[PDB]
Amino acid sequence: SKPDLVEKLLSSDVLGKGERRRYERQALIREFQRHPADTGSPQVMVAVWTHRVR
Amino acid sequence: LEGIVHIQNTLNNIILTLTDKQGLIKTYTSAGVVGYKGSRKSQPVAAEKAAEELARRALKLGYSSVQVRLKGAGSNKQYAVTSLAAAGLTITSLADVTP
Amino acid sequence: SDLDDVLCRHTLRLPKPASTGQEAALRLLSRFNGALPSLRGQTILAKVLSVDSERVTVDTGYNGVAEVPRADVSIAHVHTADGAAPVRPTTSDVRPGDLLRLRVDAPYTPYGDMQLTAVREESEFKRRLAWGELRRAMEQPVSGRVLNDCVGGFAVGVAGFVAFLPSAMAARDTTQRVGSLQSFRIVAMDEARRRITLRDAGVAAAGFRRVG
Amino acid sequence: PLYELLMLAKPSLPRAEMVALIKGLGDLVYRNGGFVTSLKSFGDQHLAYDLRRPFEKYDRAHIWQMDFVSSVDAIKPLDHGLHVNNTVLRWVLVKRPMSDKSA
Amino acid sequence: QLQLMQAGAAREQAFTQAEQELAGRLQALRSRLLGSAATAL
Amino acid sequence: NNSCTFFGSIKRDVVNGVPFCLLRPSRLALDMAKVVRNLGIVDGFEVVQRRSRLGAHDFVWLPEQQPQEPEHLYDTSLFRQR
Amino acid sequence: ARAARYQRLLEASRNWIRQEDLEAAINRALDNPEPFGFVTSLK
Amino acid sequence: VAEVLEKADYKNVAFLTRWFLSPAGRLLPRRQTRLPVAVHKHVSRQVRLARHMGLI
RNA sequence: UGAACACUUUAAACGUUGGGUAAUAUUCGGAGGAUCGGUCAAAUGAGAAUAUUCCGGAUGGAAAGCCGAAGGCGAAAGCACCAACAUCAGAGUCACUAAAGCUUCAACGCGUAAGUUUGGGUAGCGAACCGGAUUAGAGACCCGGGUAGUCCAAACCGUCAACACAUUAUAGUAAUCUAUAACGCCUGGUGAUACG
Repeated sequence: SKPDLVEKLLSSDVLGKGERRRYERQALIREFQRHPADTGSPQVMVAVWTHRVR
Repeated sequence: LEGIVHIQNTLNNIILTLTDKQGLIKTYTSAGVVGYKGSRKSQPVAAEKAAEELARRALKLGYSSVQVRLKGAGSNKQYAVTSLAAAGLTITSLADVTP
Repeated sequence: SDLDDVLCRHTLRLPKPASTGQEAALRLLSRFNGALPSLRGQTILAKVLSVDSERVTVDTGYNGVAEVPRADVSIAHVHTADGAAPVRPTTSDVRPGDLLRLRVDAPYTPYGDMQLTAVREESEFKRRLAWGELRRAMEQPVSGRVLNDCVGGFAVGVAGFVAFLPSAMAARDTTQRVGSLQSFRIVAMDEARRRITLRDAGVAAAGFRRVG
Repeated sequence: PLYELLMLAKPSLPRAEMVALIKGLGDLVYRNGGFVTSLKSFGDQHLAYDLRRPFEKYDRAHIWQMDFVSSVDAIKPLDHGLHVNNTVLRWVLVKRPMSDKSA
Repeated sequence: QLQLMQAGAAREQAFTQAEQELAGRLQALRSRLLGSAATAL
Repeated sequence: NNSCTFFGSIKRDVVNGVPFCLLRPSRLALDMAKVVRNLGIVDGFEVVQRRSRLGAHDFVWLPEQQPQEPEHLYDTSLFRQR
Repeated sequence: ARAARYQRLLEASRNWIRQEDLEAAINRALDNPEPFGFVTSLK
Repeated sequence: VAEVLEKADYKNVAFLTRWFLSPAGRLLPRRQTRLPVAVHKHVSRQVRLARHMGLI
């Protein structure tokens, strides 16, 4: 029961949607990259900006 | 008898108040009450005359003692409290009540 | 110990906003000595040059010549290098040529000099004494005069400082002998609030835990 | 995000319904997938200043704290929960970090 | 303490070793200061 | 732009009495600094780096171990903010 | 470090109380009032 | 004096009545604390919350 | 250089929702029987129906009184009840990116406060309208009540010692020390108002 409480703590359900959208923002950075952890190529830039404007 | 006093001094006018322990107020005494107006009201003698009057009134009231609660930052107010101590009508209490 | 100190100086010489070349002998000869790394309040060995009736001429080596009133100067500050106060027939015959123990209050005045006064502030002697003895509780009693009583203890004027002994570390007979001098023991002080805690030396130091 | 609530309570009622009031707030935060960390009161403290300009309730008021982890959606029901009941006067809800460094 | 730092150890262990290896002059100095204290008072 | 920046900084510190002239380097600034050191307009130059914001380990300019005179931009744009 | 947060949240999830015994936790917390005259510490 | 834990976020009466609250229902300003000014401003915020709170 | 990520650190940054307040004038009953208001000084009035006050109650919204300062955040105007939502921003560390950078002709937005259209009602603030005063007339300064507006929500206006009077940016050690990149503006004074 207490581990179920820990996994309901560590979920993204509980967070403020600033932090929820930031976690799915590094999900998007894992999607759009050409690469393992590229965070500054211009595709990463426009992916962040397009999602952000949505 | 037992009385409560509120003293307010403004540059134009100075006030010492004679009131009941309940705080219901029998009277308030002012430089204006002694009839001084404007600068004379500003003057120390006007507060002193009201203070002499308040002591005479407190005796007529039969309240030998009235607590005095001070109010205001004014100089004239200070003369008035002294005049009463010199006067000897005895305060039930002497204190500053300014809010 | 020499080479490691030199390489420590050179390693901290890196990460500066200039290239800073031809300035490391500066720090080497600084590190042997030439200035002590914290100055305000630190006592020195100073050299007396001449003594007048009032103002004594004492070396600084740091802004020239120091000036101290002689009525503060005793033979106690005459730091002999052997461990004894010097055998002199009088008590203020500070002959020029001795090493003197004086404190720099500031390194520079408005008026061209430093202060550099061991004031013989006996209260500051008790300040350094009792602060060091607060440290030295982990590693002899102090006299005080009891003056008046109030709630929780007795008022003790200890060596120019007025304290207040609590009820738990107080002796019983200090109630019935108010006014006389007797020795006490320091416990602690609170410098942010100016409260000084003492005990009677006959009252045993049962462990007050260091609430911090 | 864990939320402390140093909220007020009516001073001297028999405790048969203030405990039920906290049961209601516990039911409200019980929903929405979160729960209280600790419910620590302070017994009772007389207040510093009077409140309730209508009906003049007075000081000597009671104190309760909730400390609950909640997603942000539950706050509006909690706003109703603290707003509809006239047995409570003030409520302060503060965010606290994930180090669980609560009051 | 610093030459124990560049020797490789961390700061607090160096502070402890400096407490062991120079305390003798500290009790000599505190004896000297208590002597000056009895001299002044 | 780099020529005017070089000669502007020369004009700067001559009329301001600063005897050190410090530029954002390029191919031009390096080469023509070697020119004016060769003709003796100045007495010398070195690449320097604002060493306070060097990292835990960036590359750092060792003057002794490096040969004395750089001659290209890429050796002088390897590091950070020279 | 995420494992360490996992560890100290799993081992400190008893005082983090459970949904089923709300009522008994209320009755086991109302029994003793809590100090307020000086400052409360952490928890 | 500047022990952060129990003073940084904590609104209870003891620390503030010791070193932060003026006697006449008012507060102790910046000059009478000798503390880091941003941290002082945030605990002054905490105290000034606590002058809105039912305590003080 | 410019920008996005992970940490460290920032508060009067921004809009919305709920709650509070020293304090405010009006009012419901009671104490108390002639002063209050106010100014260098004088003058309509509150008041013989009860004034300043004082008790305790209601009202309803302004503004956030101390903190708090040659302090901060801002692009600027500006921004000073909390709590929460909320969207940023800015700085430092550590990593990505390899000119996407600079300026703004044109266009376009922000824009303190007044002013107008719409809806009401309103603690205090303070143009008219009447009343009195230094003086010969007094229309002002000052005493005296006080309406639109200041308050709210939506729109229009966009101009100003809106100043670092210090264009913006880069490069040097917070510039008015000054090389450059794009700019904007001036060309003796009085004469910028009238047309379009």
